[PDB]
Amino acid sequence: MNTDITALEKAQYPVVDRNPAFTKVVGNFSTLDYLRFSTITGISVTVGYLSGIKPGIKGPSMVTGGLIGLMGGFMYAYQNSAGRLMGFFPNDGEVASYQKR
Amino acid sequence: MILSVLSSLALVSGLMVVRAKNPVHSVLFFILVFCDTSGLLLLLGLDFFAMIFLVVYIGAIAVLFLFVVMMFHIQIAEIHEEVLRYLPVSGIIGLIFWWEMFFILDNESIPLLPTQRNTTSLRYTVYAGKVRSWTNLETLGNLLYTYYFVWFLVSSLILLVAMIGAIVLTMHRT
Amino acid sequence: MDLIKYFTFSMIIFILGIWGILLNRRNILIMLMSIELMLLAVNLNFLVFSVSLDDMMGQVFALLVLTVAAAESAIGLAIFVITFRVRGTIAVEFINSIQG
Amino acid sequence: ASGWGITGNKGRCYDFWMDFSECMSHCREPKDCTLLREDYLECLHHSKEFQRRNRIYKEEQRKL
Amino acid sequence: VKVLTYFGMTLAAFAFWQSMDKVHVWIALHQDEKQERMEKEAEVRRVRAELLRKA
Amino acid sequence: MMLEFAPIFIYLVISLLVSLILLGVPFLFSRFDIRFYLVSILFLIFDLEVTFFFPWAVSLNKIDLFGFWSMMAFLFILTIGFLYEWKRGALDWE
Amino acid sequence: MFNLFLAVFPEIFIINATFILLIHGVVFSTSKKYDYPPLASNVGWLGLLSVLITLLLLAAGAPLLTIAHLFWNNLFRRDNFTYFCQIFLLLSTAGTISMCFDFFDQERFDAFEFIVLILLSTCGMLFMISAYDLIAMYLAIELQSLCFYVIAASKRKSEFSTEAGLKYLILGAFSSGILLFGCSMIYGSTGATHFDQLAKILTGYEITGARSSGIFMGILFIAVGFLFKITAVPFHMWAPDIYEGSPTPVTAFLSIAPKISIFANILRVFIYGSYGATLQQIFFFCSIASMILGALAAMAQTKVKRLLAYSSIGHVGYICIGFSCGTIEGIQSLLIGIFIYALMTMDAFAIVLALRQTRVKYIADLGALAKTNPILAITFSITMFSYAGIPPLAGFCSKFYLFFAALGCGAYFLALVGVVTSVIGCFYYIRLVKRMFFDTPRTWILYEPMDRNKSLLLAMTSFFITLFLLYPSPLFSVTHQMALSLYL
Amino acid sequence: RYLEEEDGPLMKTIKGSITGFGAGTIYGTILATWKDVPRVERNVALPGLIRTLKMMGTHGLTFAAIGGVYIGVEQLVQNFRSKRDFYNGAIGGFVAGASVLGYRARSIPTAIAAGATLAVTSALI
Amino acid sequence: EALDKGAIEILGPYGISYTFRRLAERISQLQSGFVYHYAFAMLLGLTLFVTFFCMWDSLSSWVDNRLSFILIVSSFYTK
Repeated sequence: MNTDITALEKAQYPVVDRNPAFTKVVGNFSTLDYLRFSTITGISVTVGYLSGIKPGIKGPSMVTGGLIGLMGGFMYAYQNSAGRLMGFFPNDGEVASYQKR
Repeated sequence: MILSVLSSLALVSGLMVVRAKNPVHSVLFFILVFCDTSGLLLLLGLDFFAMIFLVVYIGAIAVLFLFVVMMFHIQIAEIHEEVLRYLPVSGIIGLIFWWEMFFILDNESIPLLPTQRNTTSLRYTVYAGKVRSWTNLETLGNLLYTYYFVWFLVSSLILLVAMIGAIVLTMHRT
Repeated sequence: MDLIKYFTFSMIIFILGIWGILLNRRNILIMLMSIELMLLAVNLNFLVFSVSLDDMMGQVFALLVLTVAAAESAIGLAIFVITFRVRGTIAVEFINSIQG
Repeated sequence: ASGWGITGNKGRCYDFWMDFSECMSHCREPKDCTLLREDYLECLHHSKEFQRRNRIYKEEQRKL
Repeated sequence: VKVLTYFGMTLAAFAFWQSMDKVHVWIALHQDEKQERMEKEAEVRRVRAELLRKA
Repeated sequence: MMLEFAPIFIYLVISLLVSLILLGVPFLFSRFDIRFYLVSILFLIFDLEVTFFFPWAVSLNKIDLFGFWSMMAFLFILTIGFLYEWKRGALDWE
Repeated sequence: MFNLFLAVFPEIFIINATFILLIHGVVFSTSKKYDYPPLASNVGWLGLLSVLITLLLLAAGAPLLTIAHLFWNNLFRRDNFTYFCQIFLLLSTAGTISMCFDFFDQERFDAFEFIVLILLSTCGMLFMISAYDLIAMYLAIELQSLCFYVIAASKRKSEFSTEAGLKYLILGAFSSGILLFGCSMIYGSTGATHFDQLAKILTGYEITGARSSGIFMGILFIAVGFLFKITAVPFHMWAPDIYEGSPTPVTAFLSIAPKISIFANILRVFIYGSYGATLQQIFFFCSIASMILGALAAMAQTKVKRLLAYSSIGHVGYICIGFSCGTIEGIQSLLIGIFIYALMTMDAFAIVLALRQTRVKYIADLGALAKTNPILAITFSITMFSYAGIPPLAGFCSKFYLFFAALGCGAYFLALVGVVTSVIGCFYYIRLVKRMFFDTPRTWILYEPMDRNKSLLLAMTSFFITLFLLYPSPLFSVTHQMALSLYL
Repeated sequence: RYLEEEDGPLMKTIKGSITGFGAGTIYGTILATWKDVPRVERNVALPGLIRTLKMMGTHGLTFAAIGGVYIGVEQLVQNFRSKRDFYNGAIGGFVAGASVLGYRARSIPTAIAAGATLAVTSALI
Repeated sequence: EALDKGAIEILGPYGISYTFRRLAERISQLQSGFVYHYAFAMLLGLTLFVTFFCMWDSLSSWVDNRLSFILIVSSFYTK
C-alpha cells in the first residue's frame, strides 16, 4: 500500500516529525494530555454510573461508560500529541526537546 | 441475434412478473429474469458477476421473497384489479420513456454498421497483455479491500442495520 | 451495435419496473418487486458501462449495489410482515388511514 | 478516468484522460483543452470513427 | 399462462427486438443529415447574432 | 475466456431432454411463522459474506496485510451483528 | 500507517462506541439476574456522551481531518465546509437524543436499538457530508435511509407506525433507484464518478448544441432523488404521512438532521460541478411549487404534526430559492436558513414532545394553554411568530433573503408568490396563538410539566430566537466562510 | 428576442387548437387514472377503459376549445386594431375562459372568474 | 351595504377567505393516503421533468409559452 501523510493545509508550526510512530506519539504525552484523558474517562464513568441506577446495573454501566471514555480520551490525547509533533498545533515543548536533543 | 433472444425472454418474463395474478408466480418469473440477466453477463465475459447474480439474487433474495409470499396465502380478491383502464396512461408514459431513453446512447455511441467486407482482419492483437491473464474475480479482488475499502466497510454497516432491523421489527421470542 | 442492445435490455427491465408500479395499485408486494427490477437494470448498466469503457469502477459499484439491494429487500419484507400482522390483510384499503 | 482496466492493465482511455487533466490543471480557459477533451471522449465512445466508417458504408451502398 | 401462450409472447418480443434493430440502423444512417442540419442552424444563429451585435 | 460455458449450455439442453423423456413416457401406457423469514435473513447476510470472501481469498497474495485487516474489520462488524442475533434468540428454534 | 487514520478519528470513535452500546444493551436487556431492565435511557445517555465526544474529537482536530488527503482522496474529501456541516449535524443529533428520555420513561419505549440505529444513521450522514464520489454518496445515503425506515416503524404494533414505515420504504426505494439510474447514466457518458473528474469534464460546455443527452438525464434523475430527499414538491407527499405516523422523536430527528446532510451533498455535487441553468430552473420551479403547496396544505391542517410537516415543506422551498440564484450570497443565505430552521424546529418539537405526555393531537387541544401554563404558551407563540417571519425574530432572515434574491435575480412572480405565501403562513401560524390565548373552551386539557432536558433546550432556543439579530455576526461570518470553501 | 417564427394567424389558431387537444387528452388521462373505479365496475374491464377514453375525449375537446379561441381572438383583436400589447390576448383569454368554462360549468360567476384569471395570466405574459 | 359590506367584502376578506379555504380543501385531498397516488406523483414529476427540459426543442413550432400557462390555470375550473 502506497501511503502519503501530506495534508491539504500546511502546518503553521515547526514540524518536529512529519509522521511520528505510535509509540513516539504516546511517549510524547504531556501533563495536559493526561489531564484531558483523565477528565474524559472520569466524566464517562460518572455518566455510566448515574444513567445505570434506574435499570439496576450501575456497576456494568460504569464499566461500559469507562470503556467509551478510555477510548475517546486516548484518541483525544493521541490526536493532540501527534498534531503537536507534526506542527499542526502549537508545540513549543516538542521543539525544545528537538533543538536540545 | 442471441441478444435478441435473451432480450425477448427477459421482456416476457418481466411482463409476467408485473402481470401475474398469483404473486408466487411473480416471484418465480422474477427468478427467470435473473437467469436471463446472468446469461447476458456471461456474454459480457463477467463470469463472477454472472454466478453471483445466481448466488445472491436467486439463491438468497428470491428465496426470501418466496418464503414470505408463500406463507402469506394471499387471496386474489385483495390484490386483483382490471388493468384495461391503464392502457392509455401506460401507453403515454411508456412511449415517452421509450423514445427518450432507448435512444439515449445513439447520439453519443453511434453504432458501427456491418459492411459487406471482412473488417475482422483489422483486429490488431497485442500479446503483452496476454502473457498473464487476470480473471474478473482477481481484478475485482485487487481493488475491493485496499484502494476502496471504506465503501466495503460501509456496505458491512448497511448489512448490520439490516440484521438489527429484522430482529427489532419481527422477533417474538417464545 | 452491441452496446445499444445491452443498454436496451437494461432499458426494458427498468421500464417494466416503472410499469409494475403503474399497474399494481392494489398489489404492494409487486410494487416492491418492480422496485427490485429497477435496481437490477441499474446494476446491469454499471457492468455494461464498465466493460464498454474498460474501467473497473463500474464493477465495484455493482457489487456494493447488490449489497444495498439485499439489505433493502430484507427490511422491506420485514415492514411488509409487520403491516400484515397488525392488519391481518395486505389490501391497500387498510394502509390508508394517514391522509390529508 | 480511474486507470484500472478490466483485465488488470492500464485502462484504454486513461492516457487521454490524464492529458486532458494536465491540460486543465493550468489552462484558465477550458476552451484551451477542447482538443484533448474530445480525444478522451472519442476514446470512450468511438463516435467519430464509427461515423466516418458509416459514411464509407453509405457511399459504397449508394454506388452499388 | 399456458406454455404456448408464453412462447407466442416470446416470438412476438423477438420480432419487436428485430424491429428495434432496424430502427437503430435507420437512426445511424441519418447522422450526417442531422449534423448538417445542426451546422446550418448554428450558422443561422451566429449570422443573426453578428448582425444584431453590429448595432 | 468464456469458451468453456458452451458445453454447459448443451449439457443443460440434453439434461432437459432426458428429464422430459422420463417424465413424459408414463403418459403413453394460513399460518405465518416468523422464524422462516428470520432464517432467510441470516442466510442472505452470510451468503453476501461468502460472496465478498471469493475475490479476497483469490487475492490474498497481492493485498497482503492491508486487505487481510480490512476483511477482518468487515467480519468484525458482521460478527457483532451475529452475536446480536444469538443473544436475541434468532438461532433457537425451540 | 496509523497516522493516516487521523482523518477518520471521529467516525472510528463513534462507530466503535455504537458497537459497545449494542453489546451492552443486548447483554443486559436479556439478563434474568437484572430482571430484563429497560435500557433505552441508559443507552441513550451513554450515546449522548458518545456523540459529544465525537463532536469534541472533530472540532478540536480541525486541521488533522485534512491529513493524508491524497491517500483518502478516492474515498472522501474533508474541508472547512464539511467540518462545519458535520459539527452542526452532531449538535442536532445530540439535541434530538436529549429530547427522548421522557418518551422512553413514560411511554415505556424500552428498545435501546432505537438509539443504536440513530447513531448508525448519524455515521451515515457524517459520511454523506464528506462524500466526494457518486458511489460513496449513494452508499451513505442508503445507510441513512435504511436506518430511517427501521426507526419509522419502531412502534411495530401500531397501525400508524407500520403504515408510515411501509410508505417510507416503498417511496424511498423508488427514489433511490431513480437516483442510482442517474449515477449510472453519468458514469456511462463520462467514464468517471469522482467529483473532481466530473467537474473537469463538464466545465466549459454545458449545453453547446452537441449536448450529451446521457449527462443531461443523469443530472435529471439524480436531481429527482435529491428533491425527494429534501421533501420538495412534487416529490413530497411521503413526508407528511411519514412525519405524522412515526413516533414523535423519530419525526423530530427526520425534520432536521437529514436536511443538513443532503444539502451538503447537493452543494458539493452541483455547485462544485458544471451544467446549464437547467438544474437551477429545476430547483426554482420546485421552490415555487413547494411554497404554494406547503402554505395551502398547512392552512388545511387541524393536527399539529401535519401542520409542522407542511410548514417544513414550505420552508425548504424558501431555502431552495437560495440555491437557484447561483451566487455566493445564495449559498450563504441557504446555510443561514438551514441553521435557523433547524433551531426553530428543535424548539417546536421540544414543545410538542413536552405536550405528548398528555397525548396532544389536535391544534384545538392547546385551548386555554395561556391559563394552565402561561410561560409555555408564550414560548410556543415566540416560536410561531418566528415561523411566520415577523421581525425582530430569527425567522425573519429567510423572508428577507427570499425577497432580496428575487428583486436582485430580477424575479417578480417569485416576489408575488412569496408575499401571498408569507401572508397565508402568518394566518395559519397565528391561528395557534389564537387557540392558546383567545379561545374559551368548555373542556380544558391540563398538560404534565416537561422534564429538565426539554426545558433547558427550550429556554436556550427561545433566547436564540428572540435575540439572534442583536448579535448575528458569528453565523454570518461562518456561513460566508463555508460558501467560499466550496469553490476555493 | 422573439425573431424565430413564421407566424400565420390561421396557422396559429390551428396549431393552438391542436396543442390544446393534446394537453387535454393527457390531462384527462391523468385524471381518469387518479380516480378509483365504482364498486360495480371492478370485476369488469371494459367500462373502465370506456370511461377513461371518454374522459380523454372530453378534456381534449375542452382544452382544444380554450387553445383555439384564445389565440384566435388574440389575433383578431391585434389585427383589426393593428397594435401589439398585452391588452390583446387579455381579451382573448377573457373570452375563451368565460365562454368555454361557463359552458362547461353552467354558470355566469364561474365564467367571469375564469375570464378574470385568464386575463391576469395573460397580462403577466 | 353596496360597497363596504358588499363589493369590498366580496372582493376582499370575505371572498379571499372563501376561495383560499376551498383551495386548501382541494390541495388537502391530494394527500389521499394511498401509497399508489404518491408513487404516481413521483413518476409524473419525473415524466414532466424529462418532457419539459428535453422534449421542448421541436414542440415550439406547435406550441406557445402563452398557451402552456393558459391551460394550467384553466385546469383549476373543471367539474
